[PDB]
Amino acid sequence: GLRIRRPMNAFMVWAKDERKRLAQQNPDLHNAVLSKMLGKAWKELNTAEKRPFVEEAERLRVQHLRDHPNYKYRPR
DNA sequence: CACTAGCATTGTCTGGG
DNA sequence: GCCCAGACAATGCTAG
Repeated sequence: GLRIRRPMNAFMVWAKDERKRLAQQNPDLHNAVLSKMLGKAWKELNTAEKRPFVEEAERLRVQHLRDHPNYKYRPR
């Protein structure tokens, strides 16, 4: 199989569909601009709106420990 | 034809101080 | 065990 990647955090879990939606609504905007828009929109969400994505990121974090128990993040 | 780095974001994590 | 500076998770075009 392929290399093991980091699990997605709450913002990244949410950004998957939202980036797609923004891209389709604004097909002239590059991903850098979309990212700036996504950052602001994520910050605008209230706690209740963020909750499912926060919860799903934690599930992904725990599952990553199960599927890849000896994984160690080694940046450079 | 094929590859590669860069861009931007939030949140999590690293090594070394 | 916090600080510092930064990598890297997804995305997909741009351009070399």
